[PDB]
Amino acid sequence: SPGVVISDDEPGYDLDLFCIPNHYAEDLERVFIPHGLIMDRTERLARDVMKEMGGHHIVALCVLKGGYKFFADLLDYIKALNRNSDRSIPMTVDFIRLIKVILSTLTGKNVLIVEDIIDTGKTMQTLLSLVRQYNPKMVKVASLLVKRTPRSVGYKPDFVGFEIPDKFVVGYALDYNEYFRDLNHVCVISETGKAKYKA
Amino acid sequence: SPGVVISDDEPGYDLDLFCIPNHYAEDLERVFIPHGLIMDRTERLARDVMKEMGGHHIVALCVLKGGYKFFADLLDYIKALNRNSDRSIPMTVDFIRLKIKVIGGDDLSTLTGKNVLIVEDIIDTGKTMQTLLSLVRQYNPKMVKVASLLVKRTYKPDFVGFEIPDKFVVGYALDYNEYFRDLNHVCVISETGKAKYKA
Amino acid sequence: SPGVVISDDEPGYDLDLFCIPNHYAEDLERVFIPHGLIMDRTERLARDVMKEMGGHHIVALCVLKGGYKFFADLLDYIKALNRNSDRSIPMTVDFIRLKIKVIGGDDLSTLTGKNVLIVEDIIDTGKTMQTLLSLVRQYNPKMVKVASLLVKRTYKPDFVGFEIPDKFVVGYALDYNEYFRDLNHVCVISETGKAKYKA
Amino acid sequence: SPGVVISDDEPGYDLDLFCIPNHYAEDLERVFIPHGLIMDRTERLARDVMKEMGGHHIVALCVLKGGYKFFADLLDYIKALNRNSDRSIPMTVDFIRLIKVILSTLTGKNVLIVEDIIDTGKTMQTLLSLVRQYNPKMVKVASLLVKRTPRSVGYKPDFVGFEIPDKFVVGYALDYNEYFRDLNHVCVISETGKAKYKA
Repeated sequence: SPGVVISDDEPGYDLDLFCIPNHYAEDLERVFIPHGLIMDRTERLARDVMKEMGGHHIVALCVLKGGYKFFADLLDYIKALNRNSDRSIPMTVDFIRLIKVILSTLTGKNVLIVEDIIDTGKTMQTLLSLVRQYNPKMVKVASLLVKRTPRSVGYKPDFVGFEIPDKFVVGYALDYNEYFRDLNHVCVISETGKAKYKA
Repeated sequence: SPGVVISDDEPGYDLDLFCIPNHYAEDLERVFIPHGLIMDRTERLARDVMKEMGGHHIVALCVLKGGYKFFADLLDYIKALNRNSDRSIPMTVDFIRLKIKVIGGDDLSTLTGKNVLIVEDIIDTGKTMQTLLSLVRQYNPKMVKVASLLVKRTYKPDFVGFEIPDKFVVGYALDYNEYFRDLNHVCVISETGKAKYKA
Repeated sequence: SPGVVISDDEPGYDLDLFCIPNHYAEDLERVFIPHGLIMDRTERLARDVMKEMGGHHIVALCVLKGGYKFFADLLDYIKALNRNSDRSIPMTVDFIRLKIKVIGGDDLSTLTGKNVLIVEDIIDTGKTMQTLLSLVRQYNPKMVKVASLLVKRTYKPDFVGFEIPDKFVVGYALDYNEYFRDLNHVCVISETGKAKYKA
Repeated sequence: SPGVVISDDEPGYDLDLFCIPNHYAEDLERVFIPHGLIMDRTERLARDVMKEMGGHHIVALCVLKGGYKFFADLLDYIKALNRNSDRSIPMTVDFIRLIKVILSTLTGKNVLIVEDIIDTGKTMQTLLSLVRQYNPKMVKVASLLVKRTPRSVGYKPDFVGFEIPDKFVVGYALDYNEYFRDLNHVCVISETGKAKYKA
């Protein structure tokens, strides 16, 4: 499944239909993905991940790109799930940066690469090649968002939260020059916000 | 401020009074700090941090030691407060590793003129903290403060969640050989637990 | 304000995209309003209510029809806003039943001079609402407003969560013969579901 | 089990250790039961209830005394639990007022009476007598709080959240003249608050 698909013909929810920090009132266009919807989808991703990767010890390799919300939410749901397991399930949580990756002894384990927004295919291919050099049991990729960029064909993640158009989105785990971290929803930024918070 | 102090005489809560994953029933002695209490205390820490460091650009330096929970919850509460601000205030989140040798998403040069908050789950060695602070201060931060969820008696952080006795606790953000990640409460491990999950 | 409008053409979300209790897998067609979206919308309703009725004593008259969820969530968000108020503002919560004939914790005389908010999960008959409002207004309330989570097309509430087509939905606060209470999302029941849980 | 016992020698947490609405700063003495702790305990009560009453269809008879939080939280945890059941579990939620009770066909079902704070024994005995006239499969009582009043020996609930001293507590589900509903913790009121919010 390509996840929740949001077509190019979808502008997003009018801002007055949701609760948005007052200080961002003119800095956004529409709410594209309400926070609660992100949670609901992520809860399902957690289930899909455990079903396909519960076979061996899982190592969650979270690619740090500025945010932490998606990693925390996905992992929180995963843990809540393993909480009901009849047997104690060990799990490893690592955070890396990207290219060059920053003692990876993930040998004989199921590696789950986690990203907020999937990057180019060449970057993803390179990361997959690097990880496979450690002889993991398996390697899967989960991304909250996948953008349909007009450029080359992007990577196809194993677990996808939402497939969205090529829009400049902020919020949840997508800051803009360190602004919008307090915005819980994924929203489209306005020209006003773009200028106001430009580096 | 020592934070919530838990005396050495404090036995803790009996396991039967709380919801604990069945697969850990024999691996724990009792509940020391219920998840809910951790959350409530962390929400106050958020307010204290914002009271002293709010209104300006805060850079949260989270020292990775295997857990993410405390960082996530503290940051979530901080962001919830930042939302009601009349003016949009930027905030930087950076998960770094120690050994001097800091692995961050950007040079420490960006710390100049900012309010730096170092966050940790627990501070074992005080010397390592004294060193990190010295390094940070070399870049002329506006201010530098330290927040720690726990402090084991026998460095004094600016913001402390709980001060507990020197006991072997696990849960919330203190995994044991990658076990207990699914345990939301901070509890004292049992002899059975230590041996069972020993590396 | 019609609130979030869901067109008659809107098919809804496929069941495989969300977390649904396994015992309901064959009892539903699809997810119409994800729990998270309901929460986000309700949080905005809270703000709208406080914007127009805040600052004064609000009496929330919740019309019991079998569910409590919507009342609880709306009230929780309202209370969360009331907390930041510089002055303490009292608020009364009263769960009443209709048939005229109102069963409340206190006489309607206490409604005099107060801001009355009637809350419902869904308004089936508009006449019953017109009658209730007439009764309430007889006690000279400062104002009287109505909030409803859902409005089925073919009375216009002051605060509406979602406007959906005339379909048989269950979940969140719409049980079916005491079934679906554990279903957090609002979904369309299936033919299998209707027969299986029929009274 | 008598639940979480809080002795008469316990004054409660200093207010500056937790997050309290600013407008109640001088209106309270101490935080007696942090909100998060109430949740954790209630989660366990939900488990205890299902284990002993999961045998037959359960009817939750919530005694309205002004609040709704405990009913909502207990029922939310119960539902989250029945969510993982291999078979669909039907459940009925009713709200009554008290004495005289306000079509009780709870025949052949397990009745769970729910209260925030257990009332006198004669009142509880009377309610139990009234309910048993409908020939229910069983009748159990759950109360968030039980106060050790100096008067006659109170009733002994089947499920008890916390057993507390005879202190004037407010918050969570215990309003005082409609104030403190926005206070999430159970706290001891001050003489200042008592006078300020007196009817």
